[PDB]
Formats: sequence, structure tokens, C-alpha cells
Amino acid sequence: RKRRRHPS
Amino acid sequence: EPLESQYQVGPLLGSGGFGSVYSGIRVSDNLPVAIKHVEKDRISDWGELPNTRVPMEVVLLKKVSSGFSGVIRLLDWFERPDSFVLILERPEPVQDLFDFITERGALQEELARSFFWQVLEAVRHCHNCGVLHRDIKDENILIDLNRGELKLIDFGSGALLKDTVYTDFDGTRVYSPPEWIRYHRYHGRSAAVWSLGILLYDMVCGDIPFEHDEEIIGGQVFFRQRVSSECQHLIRWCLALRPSDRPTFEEIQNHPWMQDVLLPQETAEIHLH
Ligand SMILES: NC(=O)c1cc2c(-c3ccc(C(=O)NC4CC4)s3)cccc2s1
Repeated sequence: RKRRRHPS
Repeated sequence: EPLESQYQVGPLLGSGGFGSVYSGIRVSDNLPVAIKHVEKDRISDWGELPNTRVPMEVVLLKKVSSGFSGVIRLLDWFERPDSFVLILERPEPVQDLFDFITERGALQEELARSFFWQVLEAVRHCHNCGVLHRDIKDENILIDLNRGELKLIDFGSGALLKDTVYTDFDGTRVYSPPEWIRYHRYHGRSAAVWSLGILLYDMVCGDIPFEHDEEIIGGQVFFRQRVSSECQHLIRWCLALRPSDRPTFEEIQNHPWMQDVLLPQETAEIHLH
């Protein structure tokens, strides 16, 4: 698990 | 009144499904602004002002931009052949809560309490003005590091608040509630409280709890960091699988974990300066 942004 | 002569256009900040956002200064008075461009071709939802077919985003921002709050205010906007351009406030210095959490890791509960409280007040502000954000997450929250003030951004996936069912959703899937994953239906407030549960977990644990659909609808919450029993309780309540089991905004702000919040100024002095 890398923390990452998530698109809308 | 051209866009090019009233504002001094700087360089990019970000881009995505929201649009493209540049640094800018109001020449009139050297106010820091954000200049956001949206192509008409890429806009899904449209609305009308009190009179003019504009993007829903402009409709929602006008409704929440009345007086002061924890929402980035729309200062001006412009139509163009193929796009609209929104002029928004830009705090300096600023960091988004997503980069802030990446940099610092899991926040201390005292800090998480102040941040979460200010987000709750900004969302209540939105609901009081008939606006549903539908994309509450760390990336859509700016921190004014000097004032210790959080500001909500990007209403591009929002809607007028209603008490009836929503069957469309354009926000972030990993903050969407189980009832959206399973049935493509949700009510506004109860979906909002779910996303706020994700956000609170994100703050105290250093990342979101769920990545896959199976995890969202499982509503099994594992704490990967030391979190007080009271905070675990509020998070599990916000993340109740049944919408009607989630707390109201009032029940969140009356929750024992939420008491004795720091003021924004305290928050900056103790945790940001
Ligand atoms: N997508 C949107 O709707 C909006 C985004 C913004 C922004 C920023 C984007 C990302 C930022 C950033 O990376 N900051 C670096 C540290 C300076 S600030 C500032 C002011 C208003 C709006 S409205």
C-alpha cells in the first residue's frame, strides 16, 4: 500500500 | 473587462477532472487569486443563475460564497467561446490536506479534531445554502498555514441539496458509500457523513481505510495506528453500512471525541507555525 490521490 | 487585463496570470498549480488552475494576482489590489479554466465540452452538469446557462459549479459556488466561511469563495467568473474561467480566493501560504498528511503522517487527535471540526462547519455551511459537495476528501481541503483555517474546494461534482434519492455520482469512489457501490443510490447527508468518516480515518491513520469495492461494502474498519476508543467510535458510526444508522451532523459535533476543539489561531500556533 502506497498512499495515493484518487480521481473524480 | 477582459480576464487578461484585470488579473495577472501566473503558472499552473494543478489539473484533473476539475479543470486547470493557475496562480494569479488581482492587479486592482495585488490579491492572490486562483484562476480555474473548464472546457464547455468537458462539463457534465449545467444550471441557471437567478436569470444564463452556466456550469453547476458556478451555481453552487455563488450559493456558498455569501459572507465568510470554510469554503474557497468565487470572486468573479467569465464565459469564453470554448470555456469558463472562475476567479477564486487563494490563501498564501497554503497546503492541501492530502500533501499535509503525506508529509506529516497520521495527525495527532488534537489536530485531527480541529481540522475535522472546521470541515464539519464548512459542510454544514454548504447544506444550509442548499449545496451538496459530493467529493469531500483531503485533496479538496486547503490549509491556510498562518490562520489555521481549512477551506473546501472543487464543487465540480456537487449538486443542489435535495431530500430525495441521488442516482448519479461523479466524486471519488473510495470516499463513496456502500449504498452507491451496491445499488447506485444514496441520500445527500448520509453519503456526506460516510465520506467524512473516510476523512477522519485518513487524518488519524495517515491513509484512507478502503481501496476496493469489497472493502467499502464489507464495513470492516481496521485501525492501522493507535486511535482513542472515542475516535474509533465516531469513525465506526460515520461508517455504518446502513445509511439511517449514520450520525447526523448534530450527533457528530455533540460526540464526546469532538469536545474542547482548538480555535483556528491556537491550531496554527501549536501545530502549523
Ligand atoms: N481545483 C480547484 O477547484 C481549486 C484548487 C485551488 C488551489 C490549489 C490547487 C492546488 C494547490 C497546491 O498544490 N498548492 C501549492 C502549495 C502552493 S492550491 C488554490 C486556491 C483555489 C483553488 S480552487
